[PDB]
Amino acid sequence: MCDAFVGTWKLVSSENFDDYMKEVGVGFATRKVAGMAKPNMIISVNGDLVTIRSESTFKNTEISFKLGVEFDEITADDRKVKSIITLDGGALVQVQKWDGKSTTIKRKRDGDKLVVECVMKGVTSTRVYERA
Repeated sequence: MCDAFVGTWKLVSSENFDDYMKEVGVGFATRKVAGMAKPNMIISVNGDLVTIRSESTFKNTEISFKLGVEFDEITADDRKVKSIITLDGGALVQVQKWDGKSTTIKRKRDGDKLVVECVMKGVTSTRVYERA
């Protein structure tokens, strides 16, 4: 399950992430620190349970979830959201909802890369990772 995604992934490019975080409502100071962080993303699977960690000097976070089962999450920027993650077309698609708002984070394998596209109200950021 989700075999392709398993690994340790290091950030290699980031496009439009500051504007994405502005749209989400992340504060100035936090955007500054989060933008200069170069997180590793560590994805593992155990039976039907998927775990994603994001590790950086900014913060360490971890979510554990089942596909297609809504779960509560505190994000790196301290939002309390309801999240649902699904496998569609080989991409892992995460929707976060809070306070009448919504954002989508898509993680797709493209060659030897993991491409992460984050969208909120038509503002899109793209972050590309490769295996560490």
